[PDB]
Amino acid sequence: TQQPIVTGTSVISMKYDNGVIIAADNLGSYGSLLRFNGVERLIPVGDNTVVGISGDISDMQHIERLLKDLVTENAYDNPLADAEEALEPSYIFEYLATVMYQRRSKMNPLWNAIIVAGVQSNGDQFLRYVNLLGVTYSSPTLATGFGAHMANPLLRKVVDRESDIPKTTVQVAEEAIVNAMRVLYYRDARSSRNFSLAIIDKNTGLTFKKNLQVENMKWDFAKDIKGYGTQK
Amino acid sequence: RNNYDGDTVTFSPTGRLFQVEYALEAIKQGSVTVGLRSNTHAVLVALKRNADELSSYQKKIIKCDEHMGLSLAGLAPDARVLSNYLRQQCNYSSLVFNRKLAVERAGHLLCDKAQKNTQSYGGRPYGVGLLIIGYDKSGAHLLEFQPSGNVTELYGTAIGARSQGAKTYLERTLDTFIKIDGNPDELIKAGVEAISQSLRDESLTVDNLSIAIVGKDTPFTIYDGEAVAKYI
Repeated sequence: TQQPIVTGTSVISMKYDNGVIIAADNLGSYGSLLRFNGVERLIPVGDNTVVGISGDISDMQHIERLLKDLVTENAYDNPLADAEEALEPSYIFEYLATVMYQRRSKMNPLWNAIIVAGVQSNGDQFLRYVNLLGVTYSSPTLATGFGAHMANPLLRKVVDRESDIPKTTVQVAEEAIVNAMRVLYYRDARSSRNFSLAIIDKNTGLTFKKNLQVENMKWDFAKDIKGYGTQK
Repeated sequence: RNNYDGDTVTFSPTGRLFQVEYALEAIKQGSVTVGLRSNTHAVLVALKRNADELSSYQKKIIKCDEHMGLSLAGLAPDARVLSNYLRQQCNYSSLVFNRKLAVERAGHLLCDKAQKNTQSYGGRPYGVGLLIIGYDKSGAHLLEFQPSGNVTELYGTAIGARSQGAKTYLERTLDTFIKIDGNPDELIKAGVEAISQSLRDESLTVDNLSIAIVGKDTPFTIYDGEAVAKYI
């Protein structure tokens, strides 16, 4: 029975009208020590999905290899596979849902919180959760780990329910994920300034933006705090 | 010579094995079927044969899954096995990958299934020919499975006894049934013609015809008895 040794914390995601955003800090925290820098959570799979993986970096690597063999699996025995039996986010999710459970049943849990975000080739927004209790649910907005408690309410203003999707656009959604990051940077210890942010659209395709920096920086209110409660 | 036909682990000087050609013959010894298809529907029409007229036929269509199904030609003991495994692969895809299994890949696992007993001593190449029809993402398909394991994507083919006359009906009219779409009845009309040329010393009955159809919005359905009396 594995325990987390090194862990990623927080992937945030949301739905918008023509596709989805998935984003996460880049960090492999070895507990209290911020051990590893430049660790990349977001792995493109096929070209219409990004799967983000938080939790044990040790389990992550293993999941990365399984994901790469799923792409390779689709090529094998197919005359083509870029629109014939092209790899959808949903197929990937189902392949993962089964293995996390199977492993849970053998009592060696893949210790992860996973969000699969993508778009289908049917025009359908896909965004769904799986984790190491093998629990699954579909929801319009998702977040894992610390970020569930913290950042997910904030996105829930932007989209509460599934009839405010057509009234939210790509510039606005992008804006909301970055303000969500700012907040994870401030108020979470295993969150770095470094972050990656991927936009999968069914029209624009994959945009993977790497090494963005938190901005809109508030620290200039800090000189007016003097003492702990009573101190002149 | 033919002292070499008693083992399937022995080759001939003419670069054959004898057991595999003999397994080919075994198809012919059984009933007759004609497959043909259109871009938005796939159809098998198969002759049911009975032992005597108190005997009430043999079911020649085995429904695989709700997007695939197949007909048999040759020995029945053999067919029940091959069918079972194939159904198992369609249910595996539906559970673990949330997919309707492609006709092309499914046919290809069967080719691999055939070679497992060909190589190993004991067991035999199977003595039944299968025509698999299905409707996936890449639309309608008709595959011709062979004892050898040669799998052939075709617009129309026929196997069994005196099946060369169906291929002559299908060859003349090849381009005509490709152009039919949206009308299942008319693919059935073409099939009914086809299986007429195959017969010798017989005439079609409401219980000789067994007509099997899968298409775009129609799942796999097997018509029998009083559902084949609109096209008798």
